[PDB]
Amino acid sequence: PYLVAFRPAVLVFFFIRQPIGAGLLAGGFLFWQADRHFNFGIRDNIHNFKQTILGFPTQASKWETFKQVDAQKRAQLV
Amino acid sequence: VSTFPLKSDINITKSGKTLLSVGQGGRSSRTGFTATVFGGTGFLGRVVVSKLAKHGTNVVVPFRNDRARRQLKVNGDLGVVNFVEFDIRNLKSIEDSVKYSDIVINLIGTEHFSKNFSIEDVNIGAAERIAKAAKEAGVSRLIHVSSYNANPSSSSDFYATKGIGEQVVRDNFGPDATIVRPAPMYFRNSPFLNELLQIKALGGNVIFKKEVYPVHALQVGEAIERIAFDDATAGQTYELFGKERYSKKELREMIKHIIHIGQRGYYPYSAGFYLPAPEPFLYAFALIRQYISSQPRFNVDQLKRSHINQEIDQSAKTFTDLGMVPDELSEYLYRYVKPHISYTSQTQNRTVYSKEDIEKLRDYVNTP
Ligand SMILES: NC(=O)C1=CN([C@@H]2O[C@H](COP(=O)(O)OP(=O)(O)OC[C@H]3O[C@@H](n4cnc5c(N)ncnc54)[C@H](OP(=O)(O)O)[C@@H]3O)[C@@H](O)[C@H]2O)C=CC1
Repeated sequence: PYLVAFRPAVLVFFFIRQPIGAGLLAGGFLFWQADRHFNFGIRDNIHNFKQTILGFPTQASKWETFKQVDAQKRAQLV
Repeated sequence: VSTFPLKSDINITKSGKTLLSVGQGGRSSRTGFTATVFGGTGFLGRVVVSKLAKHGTNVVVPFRNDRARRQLKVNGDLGVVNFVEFDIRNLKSIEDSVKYSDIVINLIGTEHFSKNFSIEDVNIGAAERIAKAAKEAGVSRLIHVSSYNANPSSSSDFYATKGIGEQVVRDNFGPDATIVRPAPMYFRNSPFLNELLQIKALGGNVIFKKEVYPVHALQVGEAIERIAFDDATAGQTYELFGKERYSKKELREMIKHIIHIGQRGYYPYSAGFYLPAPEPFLYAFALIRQYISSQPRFNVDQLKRSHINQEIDQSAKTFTDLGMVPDELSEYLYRYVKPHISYTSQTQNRTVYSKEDIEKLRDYVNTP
């Protein structure tokens, strides 16, 4: 629980000593929080790019498999 | 400094008094003179008062800050330094300071304004009042210290008031009043070098482009000593400046290497050494802190002066008219920024920048 007590102390001293390094680090931190909160989808699309290029089953890959089974099963009944 | 600041042991003031000197010039000696240094608790007054009191000249130091005046007493022997509580809005206290003095030195002047005093009150109203009070008290010599770019028709409220103050001093005290125009002065705790030695200087891309001819504060204090003790300098205007011209951008970058802040490729940029800002923001921030901050910050008028460079009045007299050679900032820059060098402390080996090394560093700074 000690980070809750120390965080105000470390953050202000971080801005005092290195205001530009702190603003850049804090600015990038807020930007990703805006991406998650406002559903910009920038971090998700990067994740979807990494999985596609590294051979992982993507979200679209798993949904394509379902659609292939769905069309296969329907014809099996019709 | 020297050992005896006078050319003789007898000096007849222009008011008619004859003042004899006793002793060889130590602390126990006397010169026979009584001087009043207005603004003696300031940056330049401590230099001037120390030089007068060390040779036995009785100095009257009118003060408004009781703590700042205490260190001045150490400069002279018993009875040499005297203090008068005063205010420029009080006339009785101003007369009491000059009642016995044969020399009056006026160092009162601000580049800012506050809730109580404007730049017109101090640079004109105080200078005029002190000059007139000096004349009614029979003071033989008056010395008024204006700025380097004094001009009655200037766009800067500081340069304008300094220029007008030169006029009003002569119009009250008479044609014999002496005027000094120092350049930016560098010394320990120098206001000129302090802004260059500060790390988080906001808007330096605008402020630090002004070019000047900085002059050693010890020489300016030495020159004033020469002027007061030589009556041939009455009615004269002196421009005290260094031989070399520097821009605050050059000195700012030269200082950075001496402080070794550039030892890390990231630290100066991370620590706020460079803080570029649009001039309208520099105007608004200076304007806002003028009615919010209680301490004198970089104000609006100093922002205007950042564009105006120092112009040497060619009709005025120089150090050579006083028989003195100006000092070179290259030979003194290191020792005055030496306190600010980060690690130093005989870690492995000090980098003592000689006069030759400082000039070599200046070229490297100017190399893109
Ligand atoms: N680089 C420089 O320093 C330059 C200096 N000058 C001029 O040289 C003179 C010496 O200034 P400096 O010593 O360098 O630095 P300061 O800013 O300390 O000079 C101001 C002096 O005058 C006093 N002063 C200012 N306003 C008032 C006031 N309303 N009432 C009473 N006293 C007042 C101050 O008293 P207190 O100490 O109690 O506050 C102080 O002693 C100044 O007039 C300045 O304009 C011009 C060009 C270059």
